[PDB]
Amino acid sequence: MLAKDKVALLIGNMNYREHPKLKAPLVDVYELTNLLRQLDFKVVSLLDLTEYEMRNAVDEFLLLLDKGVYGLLYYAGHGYENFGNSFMVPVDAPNPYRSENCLCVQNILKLMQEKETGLNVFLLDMCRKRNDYDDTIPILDALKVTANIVFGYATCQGAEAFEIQHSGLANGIFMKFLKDRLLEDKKITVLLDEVAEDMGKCHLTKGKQALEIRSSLSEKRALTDPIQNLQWAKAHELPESMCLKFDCGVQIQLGFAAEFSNVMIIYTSIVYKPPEIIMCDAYVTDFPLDLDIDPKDANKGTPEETGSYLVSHCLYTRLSSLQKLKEHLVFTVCLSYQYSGLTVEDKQEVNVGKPLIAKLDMH
Amino acid sequence: MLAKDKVALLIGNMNYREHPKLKAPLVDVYELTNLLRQLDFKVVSLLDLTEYEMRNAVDEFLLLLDKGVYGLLYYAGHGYENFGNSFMVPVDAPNPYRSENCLCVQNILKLMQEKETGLNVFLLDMCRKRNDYDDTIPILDALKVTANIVFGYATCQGAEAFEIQHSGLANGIFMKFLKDRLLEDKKITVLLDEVAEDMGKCHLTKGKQALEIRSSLSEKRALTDPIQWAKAHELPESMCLKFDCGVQIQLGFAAEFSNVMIIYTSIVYKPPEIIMCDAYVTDFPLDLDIDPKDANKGTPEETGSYLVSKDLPKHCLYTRLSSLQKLKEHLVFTVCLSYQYSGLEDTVEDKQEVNVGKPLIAKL
Amino acid sequence: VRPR
Amino acid sequence: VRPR
Ligand SMILES: [Mg+2]
Ligand SMILES: [Mg+2]
Repeated sequence: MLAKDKVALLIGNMNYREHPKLKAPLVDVYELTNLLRQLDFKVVSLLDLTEYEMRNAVDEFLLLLDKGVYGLLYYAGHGYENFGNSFMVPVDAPNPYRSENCLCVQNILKLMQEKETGLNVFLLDMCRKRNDYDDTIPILDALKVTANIVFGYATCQGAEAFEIQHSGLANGIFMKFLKDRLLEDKKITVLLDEVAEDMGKCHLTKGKQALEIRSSLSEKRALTDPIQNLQWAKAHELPESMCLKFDCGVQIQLGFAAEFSNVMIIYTSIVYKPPEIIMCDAYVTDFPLDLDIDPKDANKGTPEETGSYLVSHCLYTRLSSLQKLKEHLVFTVCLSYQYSGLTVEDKQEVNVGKPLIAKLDMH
Repeated sequence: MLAKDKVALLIGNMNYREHPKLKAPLVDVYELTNLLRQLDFKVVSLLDLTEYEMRNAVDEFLLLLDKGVYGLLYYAGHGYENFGNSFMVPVDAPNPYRSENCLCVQNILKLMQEKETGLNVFLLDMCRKRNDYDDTIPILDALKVTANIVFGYATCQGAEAFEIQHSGLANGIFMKFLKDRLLEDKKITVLLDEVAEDMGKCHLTKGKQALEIRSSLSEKRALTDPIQWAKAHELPESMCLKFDCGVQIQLGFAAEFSNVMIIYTSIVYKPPEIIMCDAYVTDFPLDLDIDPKDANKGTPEETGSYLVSKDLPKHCLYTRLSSLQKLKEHLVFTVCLSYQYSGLEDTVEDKQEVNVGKPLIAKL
Repeated sequence: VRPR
Repeated sequence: VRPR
């Protein structure tokens, strides 16, 4: 079987303002992003999205879908399910929240079917208990019979999906098993069936979590199927490294690394210091307030100190929330230094345009 | 994987009082019964059940389920699906009808889990459109995660499942394809996935009907897994009745479904002094609602049976007794004999009552 | 076809 | 374990 293209949107929500925070969606999304890119999916991955941001991301994703395209959505975070409709909870959801605060997966599926996709895959790594605060009984239009829909639910209806407490960079349960099968050249339904059996051997989750597969897929389609727009591609291209030269002769390298489509690490280092100058330090400051950075967290001697655990003699700064950037990413590189024969302060403003997810101009 | 036992309940509803009648459930149920029996399942097959009778049948089915037992339910007939729940519509449902007139499949699953079954399989051969005249929003308790549940739906949510208009003994669409895969020694999920692809090639239903599979089964269980009713399948034995005049009439019985039996009669000895004799059956319990214009036929086909002449002894008269579940008392009927002595001018009439107790599902 |  |  053939795909016209293969496109995936992955969202991991962790840092909930009003609900229990999670940890493993970060590694779950990061690892699945890498696996899907190995399968030639065009992937956008996003962490910690508000309702507005989730809807925008989904809209961009729907725009890339067209006749014969394979579309895949993976979501790791809080969720619920009322009357067979599944809902994904954004990080800004109030407590309590209801349907109007959340995205209904069935609504997204309907929109995907309208683009005449060749395959629709939903991997929902979230709890599926009822939300007692949601008393709505919405009737969505019956879906067309396109016979090309597959759901892999991390857990069953009315049950919870889990990650492990105090487990460092361990995956959640679903991804722990999914990651080891995803590259198999097999119909997606069979691949998930295997994952369900693997998960059936996980003692931690016996009686609490079991994969559910739902499929009407009537052709032998697989995530490995051969493929037989520019902005979506550019949304994962980092800014080029740059070598800033300051008036005094000091040059500072400025580098970038990607964690997610909305999370970038900037690092600086001194690459040349004139003999004149006995010592110098450079650091980054004055970032757009929209990014909501804390300076006690920036300019750290280690990436993990910024909360960046997937990075690897510089200073590191984590820019999460790039999706909130409405203008160019402009910031200052400050330099302090001294000449043999006594402290000076200079600075240089840098503009790296619209990095990563900002390329989609979701706003 | 091993099964403690393997039990299946098959129901086919056709003769709806207030809704369009169906035809193929007869064939569908008969053929799936034979395939499951080849897989060593205990199978109860029942046609044309009212709400009360369907609930009773399910209750009897549940009695057969115990820890480790594989239980399978197949239903062919009218159905619908509201707010995530599937309902099976009994033949006595009013028009319109609501969830109160119907059986909810999720409620049956809950009861089966309580028996600690090793496998739960639901093959639902029915439409899944919403019932807009059904305003009930019942909340059932969340099901336990037993990781051993497989649904094969003949069609998708919000769609219809079909059989062919005017087509003799043809199967419905789902069974047309399931029948050719059911005996495979493969995990039931894989089996159904194959059936979905086969159906995907059916031009007649492309865009209207596609199989849906839903599974949480996390072990490699199959309908072919080795095992490691009873009073519900008792058939009366063949009997030879002798009349006063010396004529002997053989009365035979054949099971078609758990609630359908065929009776047939033939003359096996006629004294030479008697020039001609005819035997026929009459006066069946009113509960069975037999019409005499439909009884005593020269061929099984004429009684509306699935069985054909090649399935039964030839040259008898055949009568089909359906709705055996409605039998309150014993199955008593009369065998009548007409005859005439050579050299005499008058036809003589005689009769005998026969009581064969409560056969097949009537045994309760 | 005839729907169920 | 921590539920989602
Ligand atoms: Mg809203
Ligand atoms: Mg291949």
